[PDB]
Amino acid sequence: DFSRNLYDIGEQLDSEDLASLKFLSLDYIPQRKQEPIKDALMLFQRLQEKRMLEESNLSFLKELLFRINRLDLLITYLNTRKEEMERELQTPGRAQISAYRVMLYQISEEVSRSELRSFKGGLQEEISKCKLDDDMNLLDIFIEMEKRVILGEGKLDILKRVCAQINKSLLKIINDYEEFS
Amino acid sequence: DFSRNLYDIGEQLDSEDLASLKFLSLDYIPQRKQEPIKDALMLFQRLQEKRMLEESNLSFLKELLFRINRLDLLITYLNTRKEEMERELQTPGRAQISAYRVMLYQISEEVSRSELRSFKGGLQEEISKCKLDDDMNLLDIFIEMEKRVILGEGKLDILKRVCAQINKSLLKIINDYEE
Amino acid sequence: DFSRNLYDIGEQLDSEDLASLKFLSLDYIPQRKQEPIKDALMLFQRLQEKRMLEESNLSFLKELLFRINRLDLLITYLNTRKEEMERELQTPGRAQISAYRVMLYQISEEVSRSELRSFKGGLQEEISKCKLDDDMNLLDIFIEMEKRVILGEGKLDILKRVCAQINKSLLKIINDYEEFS
Amino acid sequence: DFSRNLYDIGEQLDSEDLASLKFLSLDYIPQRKQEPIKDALMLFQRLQEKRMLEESNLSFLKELLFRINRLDLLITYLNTRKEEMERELQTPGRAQISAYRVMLYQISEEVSRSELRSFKGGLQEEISKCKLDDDMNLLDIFIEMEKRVILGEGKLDILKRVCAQINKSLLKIINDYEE
Amino acid sequence: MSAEVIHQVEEALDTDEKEMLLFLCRDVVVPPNVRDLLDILRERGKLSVGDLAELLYRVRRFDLLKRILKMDRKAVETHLLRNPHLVSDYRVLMAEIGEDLDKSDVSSLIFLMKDYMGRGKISKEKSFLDLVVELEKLNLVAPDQLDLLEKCLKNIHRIDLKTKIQKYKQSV
Amino acid sequence: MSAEVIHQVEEALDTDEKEMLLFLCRDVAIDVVPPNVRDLLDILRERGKLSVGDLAELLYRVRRFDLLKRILKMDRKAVETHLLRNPHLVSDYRVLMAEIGEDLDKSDVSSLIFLMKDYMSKEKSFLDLVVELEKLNLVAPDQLDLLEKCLKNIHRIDLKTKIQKYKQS
Amino acid sequence: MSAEVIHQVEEALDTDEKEMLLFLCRDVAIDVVPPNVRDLLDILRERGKLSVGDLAELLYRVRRFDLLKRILKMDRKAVETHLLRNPHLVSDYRVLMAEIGEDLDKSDVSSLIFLMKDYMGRGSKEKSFLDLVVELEKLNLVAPDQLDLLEKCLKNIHRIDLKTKIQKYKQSV
Repeated sequence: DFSRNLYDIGEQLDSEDLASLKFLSLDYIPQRKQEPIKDALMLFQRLQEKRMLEESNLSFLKELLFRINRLDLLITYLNTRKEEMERELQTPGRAQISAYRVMLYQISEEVSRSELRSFKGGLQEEISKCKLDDDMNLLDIFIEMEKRVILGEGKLDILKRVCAQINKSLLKIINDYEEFS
Repeated sequence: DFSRNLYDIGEQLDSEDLASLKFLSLDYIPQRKQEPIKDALMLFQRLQEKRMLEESNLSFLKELLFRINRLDLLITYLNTRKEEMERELQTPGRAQISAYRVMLYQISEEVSRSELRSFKGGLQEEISKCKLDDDMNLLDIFIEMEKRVILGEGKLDILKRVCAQINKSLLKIINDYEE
Repeated sequence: DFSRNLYDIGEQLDSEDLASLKFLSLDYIPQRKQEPIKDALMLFQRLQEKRMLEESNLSFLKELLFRINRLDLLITYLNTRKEEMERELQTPGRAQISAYRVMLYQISEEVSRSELRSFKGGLQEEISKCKLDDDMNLLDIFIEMEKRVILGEGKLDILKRVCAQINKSLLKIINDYEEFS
Repeated sequence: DFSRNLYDIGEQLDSEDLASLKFLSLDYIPQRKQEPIKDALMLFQRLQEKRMLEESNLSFLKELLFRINRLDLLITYLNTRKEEMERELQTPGRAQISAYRVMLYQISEEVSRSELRSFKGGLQEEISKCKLDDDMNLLDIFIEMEKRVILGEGKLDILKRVCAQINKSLLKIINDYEE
Repeated sequence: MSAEVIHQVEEALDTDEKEMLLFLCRDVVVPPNVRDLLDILRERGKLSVGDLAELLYRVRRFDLLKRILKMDRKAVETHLLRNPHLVSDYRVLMAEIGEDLDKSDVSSLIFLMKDYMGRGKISKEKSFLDLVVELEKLNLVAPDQLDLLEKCLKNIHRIDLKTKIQKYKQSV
Repeated sequence: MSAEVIHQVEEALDTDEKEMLLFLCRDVAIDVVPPNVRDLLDILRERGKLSVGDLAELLYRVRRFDLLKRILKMDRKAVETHLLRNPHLVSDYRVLMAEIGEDLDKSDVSSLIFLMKDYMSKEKSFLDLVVELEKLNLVAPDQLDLLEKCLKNIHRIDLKTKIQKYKQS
Repeated sequence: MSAEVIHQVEEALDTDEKEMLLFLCRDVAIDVVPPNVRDLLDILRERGKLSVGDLAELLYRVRRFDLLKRILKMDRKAVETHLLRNPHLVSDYRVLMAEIGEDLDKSDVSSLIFLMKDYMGRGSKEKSFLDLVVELEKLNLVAPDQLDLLEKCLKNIHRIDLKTKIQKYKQSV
């Protein structure tokens, strides 16, 4: 029962998990199609339309669920352990999400409220004031930087500056991505 | 090829980018024709009908995309860098959007939520109450101000008063437009 | 050309402005003729048929544009200032729209979405349920009240009751019309 | 004079009011005669042919206008107040429309869009599948029910079932009519 | 004049233009069709090149004025300025009013005029010119009797056509 | 075959099923434009290409097995066996086009129209677009490259896979 | 030609294509008014102006290539080469008018009618673009050498592409 299984998996993801998934899928689901995605099943549908999600192609779904640390759902609904996912994701070529997106998500996972406000303060010179409002999380700020080509795989200078202004472990994550990918 | 490029550019624009683009195009597409525009492809079509968007006239599209700060789309789909767009739009005559429209969009980009609520409070006496509802952004307020000829190229005084009530950088933007 | 000018004025009016224009013309264009009016050119032709709109009789068009607060169109396409219109309409006899209609439109302009919802809630017992749907604005509610002779030039008490329960400025507008009548 | 008055009354009725009049006249104007009626003057002339509307017999016209809640037309063009019509129609014998028709119309006026969706959903088994499209209002569904003798003065069971599934005030209307 | 020109004109016109030509020529013996009407006008001497030009001008077929008679609007206007009119200004006014009424307006006009006339005839669908003919037969409309049509046009809010009627009335 | 069967079918189908039936039968009545489904079925009956099995196939293509049971008194396996034995009235190309049309919303159809307008009014359906292309010699059972590419370009890769599976048949 | 082919062609066309064919053939048969398209094709055949190439051109102008391949067993390039070497039945003016009509919805037609009413007279108003062009031809307001008014009106409704179409036509003559 693949369809009802997908519906059940979707019933377990909240708004934060959905925002994380939508950010992690930015390289495959464009902005216009991402805007009306209000639940996990719609994102699953958009992935099915691109053939990145089928009953015989669970790779991208397992990758998304493993990256947002929903190991319980992975073990329950897809019958997949953490060790299997590590062994699969470190084989060369089988990672469908880019390392850049994964480091951006990890940097968002390591930024608290005060660090988020400081990050918004750091980008005051390259981002409009309305795009630095309190109701925005760090991933939306990453998107807004990418829109102004100040953030990307080849444009890490401003991110590096702001993170160095904020905290050490964020810069360590940046360099760990840079060296290994 | 060309049409696929326009479709791809449109698939990256959300509803907010479409509202911004329609506001920047108010001087060329009237209200009635702008009303049913609900996606980027419709704006592209109505622009093609006015000959401002063809395979040999990417000028207005590049200008529109540059003014809404979508440098990613400019570099990716139209193969145009930021310095090129600055030199192009800073040449006399090649800027197709008016400086008044660009200053209104930039001043809208510098007003946060609380500043927008204070802005609505400031215009409580010169704009009807129903057109000052929570569901409206600053660009709609500018449209409604133009409807009552209290905002315009020659009448910036009420805007200046409200902005001085709000923030100082807004007054700086207005005066920088003044030239 | 007069027709090109009317077409240009129509291209600047959206569906809401058209609804306002049709409401202000209820005393000259009956319901049956008003129903198929879906753009400004149809209303303009209905006015031309009544001779209320000619190349040498812009009075009613200017009055309509002033009452819906489209001073931009008056100054741009009809070459008319705000002071000129307020001085013309203050001459005894030259106002072709009735004060009752203008007071209804102005009182509708001061009612927001939540206030309109409360207004619909207030009329639960004297208006049928289908005529109290969300798809109706306050001007349509005024029409529906007029159909049941609970609202009119001589019956302002129920409007008073609902508005005073809602907002003070509405009662002020009602009484200011009532005395100067 | 009289013809001008009937024409003016007709100019005040829209397509929905006209549909209401045609439904209220089902007991006097048959289907074939009702089909080409696209304005109020045609229904007025059909009544004139049956002598139910003449310069000295405005009773049925006043009843029709009262039942569709157009008291404005009654007071303006027929010089008749609400109390006059209330006192006239409740006198024994003067009611030309049947209570069944009036209760059906009143139930149609009390059903919004979502309630109409649910009502149409309830009758999925007693109406052919093409005749249950969105293009029908509640009165057309009542007509189609009467054509299949599942709705009538003695057959209120299916209407009661659907209304009880939908709303309580509809059951109240039905039971108040019955007594 | 020759029968070739008459044949060209008759086959070039459509049904509405033929009806309008017959109605306009009602003033000058009732021809059943248009070709017989043109032949009668020629046989009476009342269809020279200028008369056929006037007839084509009244039916608003300037393309036929240019292709068949090789004339333009200014020449026919000068001909009308110099010579008497074949079609009276009353007929032109009636055709002009008829050109500005849709089917609903005609039906509403029929209701009012019906109470004043009875509508004894029942046609499939009557045009404005058919109604004007039926009124003329009942002595209800005339060049000096436009009050009923004026009032009925007023009551349907077609004040522009009432103004047309009044401008005609002030030209005599 | 009798008129009562055609009547029961026409009154049972809805508007979308009627349009789909007309598009599917575009191949048999390839030179006439039936206004409604009653006329289409009447034409098929007068042309002899509307037996009980033909109407069974038509009801099968719109997946109306309830009508196959009530009107023609047939089940799924019976109609499938009839199609296994006898030639099909509607080609697999038409079935593929209908199956693709059922999986497109209005925005996807609008985007397809936008891309294809270079190769060629609003408020069109997918089947109307396929008809307008057929009249323009732009789509055929042996000419699906344009439709395949356009379905790919709107990120409906599953429909491209449908076209691939048809082409592999 | 034969009545069998004409019957197939006439019954295969739809209403819009029938109106378009009649409008396009308004020039080859100016003197007469054909009621339907079948009678029009019969008149063209009796007048000698309906060979196989002429019917091919007519089907090509209404963009009905499926009939070109099914009925006449011809391809697009064959009809194009025939038009390249032999004289055309339908002038480029009619093709231009049909092309402009193809790119106008109901709102554009209504606005064009509104602008043109001052230029023609108040005397319907629920017509197609080709009906308007016909009524203008009857009023001597549009012609192959008289496109200025239509150009101005198309410009004023912000359909500048259609003005460019008219300009290219003028640059072809």
